[PDB]
Amino acid sequence: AGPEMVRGQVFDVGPRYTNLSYIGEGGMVCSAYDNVNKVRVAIKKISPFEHQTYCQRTLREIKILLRFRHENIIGINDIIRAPTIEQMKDVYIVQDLMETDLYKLLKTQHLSNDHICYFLYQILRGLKYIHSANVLHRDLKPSNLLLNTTCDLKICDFGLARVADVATRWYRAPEIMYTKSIDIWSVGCILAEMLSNRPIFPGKHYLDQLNHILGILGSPSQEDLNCIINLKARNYLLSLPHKNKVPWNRLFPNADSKALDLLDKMLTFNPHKRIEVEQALAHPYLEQYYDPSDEPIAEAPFKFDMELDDLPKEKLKELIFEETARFQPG
Ligand SMILES: CN(C)c1sc(C#N)c2c1-c1nc(Nc3cccc(O)c3)ncc1CC2
Repeated sequence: AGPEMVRGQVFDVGPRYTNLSYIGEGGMVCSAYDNVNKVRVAIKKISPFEHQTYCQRTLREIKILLRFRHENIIGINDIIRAPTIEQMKDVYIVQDLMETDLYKLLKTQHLSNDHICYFLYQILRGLKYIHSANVLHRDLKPSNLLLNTTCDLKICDFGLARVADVATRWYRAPEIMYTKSIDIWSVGCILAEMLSNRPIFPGKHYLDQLNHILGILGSPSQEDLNCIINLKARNYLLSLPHKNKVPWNRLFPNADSKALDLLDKMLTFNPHKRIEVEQALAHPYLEQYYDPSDEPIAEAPFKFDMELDDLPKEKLKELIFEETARFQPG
């Protein structure tokens, strides 16, 4: 029958994966029937060989998700690519099929405080495991939080993930305009969005993003501004007129006072004064779900065998070909 196709684009995943149907982009992402495990799966087509940045982003995700094994993190079941390096133009990552994402859910559904509390717990449960491995997600947002029929949550897209030592603007920490705290900020933005079904900081650009943050948190203090900050960004925020702090209960008068207290501690301008993943799970708002016994952590910190940023384009393609060879027949 030949290689399969979806919306005028090759999707050569057959004969194992058949009956394809489009979902979205991230390249193209489809659902497919697996003839071996007799279930429908998710398949992400990646075409990254034009740019060295897309190759290292693809390699980092594969290496991280193959090492990671946690209920609140999407794994990798299979990887399809050409039998020879010359013909390898694409990489197909096969993962578990989820019903929806948090972006599509919040666009059509109102969440009860109980559902908000359970989603937040699972995000922080999964983040606890990520952070214990000394890994930063760097792009936590509603579209990266997959959900199943029974409301179970999984974190996906580890392309922008780096080892602890570019992102979606709305959920991007002020310090970026680096460390584990940037992911807490992003979870803060996700919590605020779950409470009102709209983004708390919808900036059109980097400047508008900062103005939206200051519009709620108020003008930053001397200690907030004092850091290894961008000279242009510092002078801009100093030139801006005074902005008053909007109390959290004024933005979400409906919301649980415990949910707001946690949101305040997560949406802290200063990343050093910001709440960490453990103290966040231990917060009185999440006591119904907090269980240190059933919250696994990584065995050892994650580390790359080599500096991927220094490797030339050709060696990077060979590494992708080598890392994916384990899923080849042989
Ligand atoms: C949102 N989306 C298309 C993306 S980007 C993406 C990445 N990285 C994934 C998925 C995905 N999605 C789904 N399911 C899903 C998501 C949205 C709508 C829908 O009907 C199903 N299951 C597994 C996955 C696998 C991982």
